[PDB]
Amino acid sequence: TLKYPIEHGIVTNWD
Amino acid sequence: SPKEILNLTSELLQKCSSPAPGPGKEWEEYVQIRTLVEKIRKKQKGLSVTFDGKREDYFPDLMKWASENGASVEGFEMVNFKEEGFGLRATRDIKAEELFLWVPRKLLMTVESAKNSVLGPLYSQDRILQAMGNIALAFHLLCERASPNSFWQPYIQTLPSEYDTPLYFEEDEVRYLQSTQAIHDVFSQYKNTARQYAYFYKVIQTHPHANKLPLKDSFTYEDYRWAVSSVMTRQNQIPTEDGSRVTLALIPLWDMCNHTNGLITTGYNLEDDRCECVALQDFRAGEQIYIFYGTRSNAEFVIHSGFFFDNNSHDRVKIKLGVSKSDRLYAMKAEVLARAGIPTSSVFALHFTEPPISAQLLAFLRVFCMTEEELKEHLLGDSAIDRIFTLGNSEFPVSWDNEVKLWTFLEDRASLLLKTYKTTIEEDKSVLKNHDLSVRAKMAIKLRLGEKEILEKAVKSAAVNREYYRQQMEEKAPLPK
Ligand SMILES: Nc1ncnc2c1ncn2[C@@H]1O[C@H](C[C@@H](N)CC[C@H](N)C(=O)O)[C@@H](O)[C@H]1O
Repeated sequence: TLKYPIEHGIVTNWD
Repeated sequence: SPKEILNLTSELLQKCSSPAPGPGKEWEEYVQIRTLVEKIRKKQKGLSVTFDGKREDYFPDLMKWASENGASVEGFEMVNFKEEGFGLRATRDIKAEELFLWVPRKLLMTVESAKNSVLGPLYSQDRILQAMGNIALAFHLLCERASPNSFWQPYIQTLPSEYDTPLYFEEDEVRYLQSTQAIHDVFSQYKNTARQYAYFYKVIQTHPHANKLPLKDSFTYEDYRWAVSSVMTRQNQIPTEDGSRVTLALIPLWDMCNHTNGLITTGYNLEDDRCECVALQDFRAGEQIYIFYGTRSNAEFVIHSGFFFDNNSHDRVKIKLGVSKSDRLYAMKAEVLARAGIPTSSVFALHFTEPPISAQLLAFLRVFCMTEEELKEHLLGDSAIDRIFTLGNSEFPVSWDNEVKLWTFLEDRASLLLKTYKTTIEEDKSVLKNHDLSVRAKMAIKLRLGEKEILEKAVKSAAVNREYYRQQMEEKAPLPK
């Protein structure tokens, strides 16, 4: 499969 | 006026640094913070930097800039679509799995590129910039946006000027989300963004490492709202050039692709040091080129990507569960969960696509409803670890009695959660059918409708499972394995 799949707009923590 | 903004931002920093006044007054706090942010925004001049041309006037420069640095620029065109906004449209037939889009690392905006920019000195001093790469990217965008000779100007000038994240909602549009799960994340997003703006506004004025930044002369709330919304709706995780770590990056050109259902077909090529996208499906000439963003929920799509996706097969709602310290079997249950790698209390998920619960939630619910005798069998003896190994497997129940108990509990809990909403499913559908609403209002109402529809389906699926395992118990069927 994809070794480094790229997630468009991956959710990060902003707290 | 400069001293007045200092007083308002200081008041905003203190109000947004206060602890939560309890969930019963979070709406009042939200409106209070909105009032101060809007007062600051009305006294500021919007975005510090605006461009004279239209958004589509700069797309040819994006293509020329990306082509000069080795990116794919043929086979597609930029089109302003009604549903999704601007996106890519094929100008030739593109077959599924064809590598049609690639973007070398030199074009990307990364935390590493932020560290080596004019933001460098301030980055090396501020602990929030060092710990939060997403916020670092936001200021990387702002500093380069206000730099006329920036290498990334062709990308920044083609970015949107506004978004549909909840930061842009009107008060009555957020009000639709009262009594839902999602509104608390909307509250947190607004409070965090307001606190961060006031924090960095004061930091930029007090830190000598920010004297060379254009933000020293102008840094409005509109700037920060646009910057964090640009990042949250478009940022990506990629490996470092070493390949040993992960970092956050904005990927020009490719991030113009809008979302449809499918699988992730975008990956980073470490040997050629570039982001590569293969066609998710066949795209005929004249059809929009879509990608699959990820298996995110509609709550995450609304709050962090600024849109609601009707065909979201990965939608889910949160459910908080934990073993009560008042339980007589608390110690044994917590130990079984510990040996299974499951915390004693956690936030689980209820999915719309069957099965409604994951293996981790199934294992928790099984232990949650175990008898003392069943807990002993998962703690002692040569088969205890084998029993732990199958806790998340639907085909290997602990007992028919344990299944009936856990599905009865889930049915009751999901039905109780449905009673905590201020509107019903039928009322939400009536509002969407009989009222004329903005895009942002529809997002909020569809979101609260989606939460209840997932809970309603979980009630039906748990009731069905309860009847299935009650039949096995009354028929005295042999337990599997
Ligand atoms: N399926 C969709 N339905 C509605 N809006 C979408 C959809 N997919 C993407 N979007 C929008 O596109 C944004 C993500 C962008 N990176 C994609 C290009 C964007 N449409 C633009 O004009 O720059 C999201 O925040 C949405 O506003």
